[PDB]
Amino acid sequence: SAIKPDMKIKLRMEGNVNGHHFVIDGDGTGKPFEGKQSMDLEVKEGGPLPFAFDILTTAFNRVFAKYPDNIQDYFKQSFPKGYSWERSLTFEDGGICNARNDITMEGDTFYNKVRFYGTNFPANGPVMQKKTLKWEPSTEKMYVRDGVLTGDVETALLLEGNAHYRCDFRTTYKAKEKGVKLPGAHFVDHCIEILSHDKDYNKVKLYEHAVAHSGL
Repeated sequence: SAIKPDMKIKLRMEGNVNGHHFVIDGDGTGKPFEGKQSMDLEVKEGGPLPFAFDILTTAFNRVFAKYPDNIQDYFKQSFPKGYSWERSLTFEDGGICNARNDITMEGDTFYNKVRFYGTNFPANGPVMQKKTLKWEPSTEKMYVRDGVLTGDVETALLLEGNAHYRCDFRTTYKAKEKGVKLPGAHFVDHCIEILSHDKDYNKVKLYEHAVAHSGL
């Protein structure tokens, strides 16, 4: 295996939400074979972000997912050359985002070139008013669409006041190396959490646990 039990994570995200530009750095560690990662994120430009930090967090790597032997692990098989993903996030109030990550590996470190663009969030909505509390735990449905590994998530942000704000994800995943075999359909359970933050989320410690399974 190219991938060690303990790996480092380096990340830079650039993006723009509703016209607000930002650059955010990340440094972290994770356990690919346990499906666990954490990272410290720091907003470098555009802070204090005028929208809910939560919309960005799933853009901050399915190599950090515990795969059983009976499911093809496309992500671990993609290394050392790496892979890329592109994601559409569609929110119930018309907010729409497009995100990308190009993931490479240099030695013991995954590098992440992340881009995040959002638009059409209502000025009065929970994203632009910073009323989100967290993503709920989710299940991603992995399958092949038009010959491309695709993951769908139907999820929601919990808001203040016992309300949810629905979002549907579709992610396409592509290994750099020609010939990495597509997996059969399966599920990946996710739980992403902000473990700690400072006043305006200019510093955030983010955690994710993910486990692949067949629904049994």
